[PDB]
Parts: sequence; structure tokens; C-alpha cells
Amino acid sequence: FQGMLEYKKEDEQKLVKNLILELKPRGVAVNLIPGLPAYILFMCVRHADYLNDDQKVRSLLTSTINSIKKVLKKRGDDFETVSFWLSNTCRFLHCLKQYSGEEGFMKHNTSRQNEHCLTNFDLAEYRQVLSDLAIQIYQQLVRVLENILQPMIVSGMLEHETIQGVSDEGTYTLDSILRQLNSFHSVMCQHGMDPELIKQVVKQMFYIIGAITLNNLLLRKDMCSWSKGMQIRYNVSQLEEWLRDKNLMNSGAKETLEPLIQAAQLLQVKKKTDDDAEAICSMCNALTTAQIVKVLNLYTPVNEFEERVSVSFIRTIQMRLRDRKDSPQLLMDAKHIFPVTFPFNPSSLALETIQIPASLGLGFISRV
Repeated sequence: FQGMLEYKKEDEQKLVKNLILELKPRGVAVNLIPGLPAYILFMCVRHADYLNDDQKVRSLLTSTINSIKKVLKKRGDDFETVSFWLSNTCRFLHCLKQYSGEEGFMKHNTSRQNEHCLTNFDLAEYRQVLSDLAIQIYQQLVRVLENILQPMIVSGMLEHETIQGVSDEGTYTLDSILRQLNSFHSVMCQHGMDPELIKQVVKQMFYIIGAITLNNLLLRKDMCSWSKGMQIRYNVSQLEEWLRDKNLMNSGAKETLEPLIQAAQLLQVKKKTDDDAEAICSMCNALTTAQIVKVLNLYTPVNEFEERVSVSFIRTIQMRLRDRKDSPQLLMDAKHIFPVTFPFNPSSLALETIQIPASLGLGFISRV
């Protein structure tokens, strides 16, 4: 066994239909070995490269790319399908680099894996196409995530009263959000998505939570109270706890919640004296002047026996914040997407040890 898969040029659309078009991501063999289709696809590429069949290599790589794209048009609003094909497209790309012959990618390969390198074809052109494709899939993944999380955020973070006494159905709570984050994370892990990629996905998700929660705070006077600040600050602590529980404190997800955290604290601190003003101006380094001033204006006292924030106090804040040339930003762009990176992630999987389960239906495939 050299780790190659042989097929006939007429069975190519069948090779592509079973491995990509209608391969269920919840399949047993695929969940046992992620990401199997990418490994199987590459071993086919190896044979065509070994056969020196330039026509076969072109047709395989083209059919592969066009098939993945077609899957994303039919099941593009399904998180599991998109996550699976993001993971496998990357693995395919990683395989194309790892066994390219270019020594810069085989620095973590066993000697056996180095025998699996391509010898006839330089596929650098196709690598860029796949890399561009992965970016498109990522953006679609994020879009799907945002669409799922969005109706949960306001309800779970703001409208539902969590802790108390410390002083189509919108029914979601904080726990609803934490379960949804759990589903997302576990699915990605099941699909063998790269650690560095999962981190960016998590960082993006936390941004959405932070942005949407902050925006509603800035839009809704009744959410700007001492109690609500206490609730928000508690909810965030549970989000941070989730990150530790998944070992994701290096994802930068926490830092995205900083504007929300500072706003919540702004809702709680004293708002009367000059010392209080100076404390606010030193605490809110992640909020703009427009945002700080807005929150101070929206702030609702607990009852009639607490005065509203005076305009003199607000003007005092504005005076002390002229030292910084500030962004005019008020509401945050909730649908903003951070640029994604796909660093090279070589595999340890020995290709010559892989079997083809009959549940896949690749009987025409002959191991070489």
C-alpha cells in the first residue's frame, strides 16, 4: 500500500457525488475519521499525479471545487453542512501543501508521509483557488452563526432578569445562548476543524453578542440602570467561564466584550463628583465619547430619590475627554466580520492505513 486510490475517468462524477454532493456530515465513518473525504480526495489526486494524467488532475480538482460550491448553494443555511465543508476544504488544502514536494510544508511529516508527495504536478494555482474558497465558506459560516444567535442575544442578555437581589418565539435566556455556543463548538470539534480556525469563529461569535447587547443598551433607556449593569456584568462572567471551560482564553473573544463590560460598569459607578468623573474617564478606555455620553444620558435612577445625572457632570466628562481625538462611533456594526487567516496545519494521519467504508459507496475505487 502506497496510499493511492485508483478510479476510472467515467466514474469521476460518481466519485464526486458520493464523497461530496450527498455525503452526510453526521455519518459514522466521517465522524470517526475527520476529515475523511479530503484524505480520500487527495489520495485520488496522488494516483493521477503518479499516472502523469494532466487531464485527470484537472478534471478531479475542478469537479471537487464545483461540487463543494454546489453543496453550499443547496444546504448553505445549515450550520453543520457549512462547518463540515469548511473543515474538509481546509484539510484538502493542507494536504495539497503537506504533500506538495515543497520541503517547507513537510517539516512535521513522518518518513512514510514524505513518500506520498507529488512528483509530476505543481498545484499552486489550485491551492489559491481553494484558499479563496475557504474564505467564502468561512464568511457563510459566520453569516449562518450570526443568524442563529441574533434572536437569542437581546432576550438572553437583557430582557430576561438573571441574578436578582445583589443590590419564531422570543423566550431565550442566558442558558439558551450557552447551549447554542456549546452546539457550535462541539460540532466544529467533531468535524476536526483547525484549532486556530475555531478560535477565530469563537472570537467572531463573542463580537456579535457584545455588539448587539451594547447597541440595545444605547437604544433603550429602560436598560440603562444599576440593576441591568449588574445583570450584564454577571452574564459576561458566565461567557468568560465558558471560554475557560473550552480553553479559549487566547482566542481574543474576551477582549471583544470589553466595550460592553465598561458600559455595564459605567451603569454602576458613582456619577456625581469630579473624582467620579475622572474615574469614569480612566475606566472607559474602550468606549467612545459618544457612547459614554449616551449611556450617562440614558441612565435611569433606581427610584425618585436618586437624582438623574446632571448636565454639568456630563459636560465635565466631555471636558476631560477632549484630550483624545475620538471616533464618532455610537452604535456598533453588529454584522462586521474580522479578516480570517488559514495557517498551515499538517496531518499525522497515515494515508496507507485508511479503509473505505461501504457506507460511502466507493466500490469502484481500487487501493494502490
